[PDB]
Amino acid sequence: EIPSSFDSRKKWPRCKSIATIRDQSRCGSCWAFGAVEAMSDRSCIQSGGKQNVELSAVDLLSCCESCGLGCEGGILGPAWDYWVKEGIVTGSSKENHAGCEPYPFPKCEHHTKGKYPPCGSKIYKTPRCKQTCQKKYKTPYTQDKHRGKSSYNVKNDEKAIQKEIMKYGPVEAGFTVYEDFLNYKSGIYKHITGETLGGHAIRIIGWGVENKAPYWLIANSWNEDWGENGYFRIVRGRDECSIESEVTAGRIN
Ligand SMILES: *[C@@H](C(=O)N[C@H](C(=O)N1CCC[C@H]1C(=O)O)[C@@H](C)CC)[C@H](O)C(=O)NCCC
Repeated sequence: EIPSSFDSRKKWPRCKSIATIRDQSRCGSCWAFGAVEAMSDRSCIQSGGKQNVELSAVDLLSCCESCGLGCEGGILGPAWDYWVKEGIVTGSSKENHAGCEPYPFPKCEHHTKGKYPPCGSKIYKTPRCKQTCQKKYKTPYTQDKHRGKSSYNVKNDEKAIQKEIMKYGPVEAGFTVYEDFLNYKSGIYKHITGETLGGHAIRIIGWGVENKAPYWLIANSWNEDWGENGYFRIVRGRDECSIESEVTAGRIN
């Protein structure tokens, strides 16, 4: 039976990644962020907390040849296939500089007010695939790789998505991003105004209902100043902006 609400941060609080919001910076790497966040969560959840890792967004973004155009956007299935086949090393944000390959780009404000420099309009070029851990990290790159066993698309059915998240952990999901999404501050989003800006990829961590209105609870990769402390909610059950139609995940065992 599916509960009225679910929050992965509450089910698996030993796994620090689940409540961590990241910042993709001035790069169209949402595809890689939703992937390594949900892979970090699932590596911990599915290993009973043995793997406590923050997986490197830059390793996936820079080294997966089949995942698309890097800082110009990517593709979800091949990202999870790369995790299964090649694996991904560890790496934190630029500012924290922990792990094998921390992210090279700084935090910035994405279409919203706050204390970080504005992201502005320029996009960085995709970083090179360097295959080298930072000097202080004393595991060689190939030996820091964490690999999945399987990956898959989740059925485009609300209950199937809920069951998947509650049993196996947060999922990555794509949706169509329209101009009014870049004005989101709080609440339950639905597309009302603006034209399409293409696809966006995020991490669904749970669901809930407020004033009879059902929603998905989602982490964006635009830092903690955007939205509801980095999260947003979106209508659930009506394939709003195709949110139930592009769900991808995988398992380590
Ligand atoms: C998703 C992605 O990264 N989208 C972009 C984005 O979020 N950016 C680009 C610059 C910084 C950040 C921003 O706008 O603040 C942008 C196109 C959203 C409007 C990426 O394009 C992707 O991989 N999409 C396909 C997912 C299946």
